[PDB]
Amino acid sequence: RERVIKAVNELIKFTSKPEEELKKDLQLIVVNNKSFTGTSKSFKLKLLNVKHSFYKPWKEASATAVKDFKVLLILKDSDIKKVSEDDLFDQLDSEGIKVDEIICGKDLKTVYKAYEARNAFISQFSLILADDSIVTSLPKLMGGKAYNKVETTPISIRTHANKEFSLTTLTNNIKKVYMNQLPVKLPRGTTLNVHLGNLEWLRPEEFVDNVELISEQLIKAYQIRSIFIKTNRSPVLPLYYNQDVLDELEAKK
Amino acid sequence: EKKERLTKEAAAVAEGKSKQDASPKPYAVKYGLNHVVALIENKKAKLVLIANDVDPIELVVFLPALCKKMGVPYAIVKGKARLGTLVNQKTSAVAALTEVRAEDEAALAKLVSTIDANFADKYDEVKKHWGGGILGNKAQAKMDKRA
Amino acid sequence: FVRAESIVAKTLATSREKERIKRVSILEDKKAKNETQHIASGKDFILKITEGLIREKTTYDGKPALLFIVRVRGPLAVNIPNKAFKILSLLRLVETNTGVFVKLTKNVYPLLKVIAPYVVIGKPSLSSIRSLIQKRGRIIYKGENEAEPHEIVLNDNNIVEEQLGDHGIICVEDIIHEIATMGESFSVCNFFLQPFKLNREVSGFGSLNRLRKIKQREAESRTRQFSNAATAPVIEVDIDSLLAKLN
Amino acid sequence: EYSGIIYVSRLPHGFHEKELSKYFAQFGDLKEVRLARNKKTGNSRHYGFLEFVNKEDAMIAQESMNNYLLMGHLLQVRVLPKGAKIEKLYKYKKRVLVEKGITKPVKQLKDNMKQKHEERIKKLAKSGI
RNA sequence: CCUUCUCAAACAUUCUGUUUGGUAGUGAGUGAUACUCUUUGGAGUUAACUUGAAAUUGCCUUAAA
Repeated sequence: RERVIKAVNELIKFTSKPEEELKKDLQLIVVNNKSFTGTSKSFKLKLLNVKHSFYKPWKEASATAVKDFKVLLILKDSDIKKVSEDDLFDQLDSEGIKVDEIICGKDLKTVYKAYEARNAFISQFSLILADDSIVTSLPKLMGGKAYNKVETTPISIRTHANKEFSLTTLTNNIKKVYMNQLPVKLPRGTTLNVHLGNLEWLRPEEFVDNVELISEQLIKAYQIRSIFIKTNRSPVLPLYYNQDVLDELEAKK
Repeated sequence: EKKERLTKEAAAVAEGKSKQDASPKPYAVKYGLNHVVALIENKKAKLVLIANDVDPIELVVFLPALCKKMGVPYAIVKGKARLGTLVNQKTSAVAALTEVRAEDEAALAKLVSTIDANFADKYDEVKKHWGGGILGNKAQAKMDKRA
Repeated sequence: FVRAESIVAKTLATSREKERIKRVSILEDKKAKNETQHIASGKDFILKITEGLIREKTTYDGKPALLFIVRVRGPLAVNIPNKAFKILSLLRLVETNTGVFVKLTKNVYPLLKVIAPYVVIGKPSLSSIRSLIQKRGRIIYKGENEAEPHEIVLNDNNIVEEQLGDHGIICVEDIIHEIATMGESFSVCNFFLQPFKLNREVSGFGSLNRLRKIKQREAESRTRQFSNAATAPVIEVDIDSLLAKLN
Repeated sequence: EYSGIIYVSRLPHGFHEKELSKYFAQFGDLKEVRLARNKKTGNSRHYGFLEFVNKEDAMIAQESMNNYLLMGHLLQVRVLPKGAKIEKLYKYKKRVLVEKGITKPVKQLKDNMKQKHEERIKKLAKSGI
């Protein structure tokens, strides 16, 4: 953690040297391991835990920008007859956010075809959530151009309960996924970079005890051996080296 | 369908609400001759279809020129009963697409581009060339045996 | 002439069906090998539909049953693939508007699930079986002539007393019993029965018959749905009622 | 003058060399058909070439199907001048991956990483931080 | 001129809570620095930006006639 604070302070130094502007200061973390899942690709995103969500500052941080932070929900093609928008307006501002556009799965196959219009719709959006029963079908209705990004991907939420729709469940999970979780994918190869955010947003005095838990959780999952830090330009900082993982490369075969 | 939407608005005008604003916007073709000539020179028509067989031809003989003038995508179609089918008359003599739904914007754009490439360009000769100087059968065989 | 749109659409639909069969076959084989950790769903389902239509969904847990299959056509572009053509040509189910019996058991579930979008399945009553038996159903024979590439209608019960007397089967009511009870192996009986041939529902192209055709296609499109989901249950409509119009 | 070779573009999806040949052989007898494809996970690059025999089948095909509009991409097809001799676009296949390794005993790579730690440290030293 | 994989089980009660598993694409081009293996064979991943699905040659038959 002394290494954590010193590396973050020196990256602050690195950005304090006297589009591109918002781009050049995004903090990202790199992690690698032995080898990932062979000949297979994954599309599910795992939402790590956090104590200080970075989604919640992003509202007031992007309100004053041009990227125009917005939200999408994809419900099943049966609950747009049940869940109105004023219900969410009421139940959500009492917490601090709002879901804006409810797009039925049919509007992906009727009005948002013709990829020009599809992308013209998709770029407008920042936080995307998907019915758990349609997320399995969304790669055909939205295309890999959306998957090529970390935030445009559809994020599965447990809309269904035992039993039927019960928008109370949608509510009681959307909070857990806006102010309690943090999404990231799992690709092939070894390297994975996580978007922690910009040095305009939430502070290092919480980034420390945030990276602590992100480490403590991921370090046990995939037998990882290398964790570094950078911000969009900087040389890689060695913050982790475990040789007690490279031992099974000559034990697998 | 007219009487059914009238019954629905009849219900809603007093019970819940309607100022003829409970039912959504309607989208349909425009098929009157006076109406479509007045819809050009506005200008709102997006594609004009003109039947090619009107017996008093001088009714439509002037529409292509005004269309090219005001810059409207005209196209001349084979048959006026064919037009009347999509209007629920017997003959209609013109039809116009003025406003389309959301899902059909790409369809209408590609279609007007097709009409551009196939009608506007394939026919630069049409302005000249009086047509119809065709001989009969016996007269033709006569001239072709002579020369 | 060919009119390229047809050959393009046939290719597209055929690729869809190809990869759907690929999906369901690989999933079934991966369930069969029981390395079941990287899977999709645990058990299998069956979906019953009654008359804008009420539905159910329940596990199988076989417990075999006596199913009736009737061949249908479509959908509309699919150059039938090899693995489905094989199953149909084994069940003697070429030439649609025809009907076959089958002993539904636990191991046939990986076959009807492949062939789902080409047949219609049902568990009918005793009336349907008996009336089908005594109205249709044919037998191939041989005696005194007739080198027997040729069938007949089933007038006689002595023909049965001959060709099945080893199993004590006489008087085709006994065969009706064997079917409706899944009795003495059911298999010699089914391969005797010479799978049936039912008449179409609408024969037409007048003026009133195009209306019956339109209504039939619209009701079919409403009720019979094809999933392409690689996990879909098999659908059960009322064949007790279907055979009224198809018999 | 022109060749016997014809070139097509803006093809739709699912309209590959098989159906291209089957359809365009309705204008004569064709010599060869080639379509463009990708190197990894071969998918259609939406253009290709054909050539039958005669210098007139090409013009017949062009005059017939130059602005033809099938599934919603209107086609485009040109005749080529003398020669130009189609050369390329071999038909590929999806690139399945195979793990190349591991062969080297972990010890020399362990030394590699024990060096690379300070190598990174000097790289950031000169950067410098 | 077809039309898109739109829930599975378990452990639990707080009137819904938690763990698991399920997702291979429109092509083309622009483009910043970082890693993992392997001999030189360059493979797997990595901040994000453009386009009217845009384009020229990368070694079963009564769904008939």
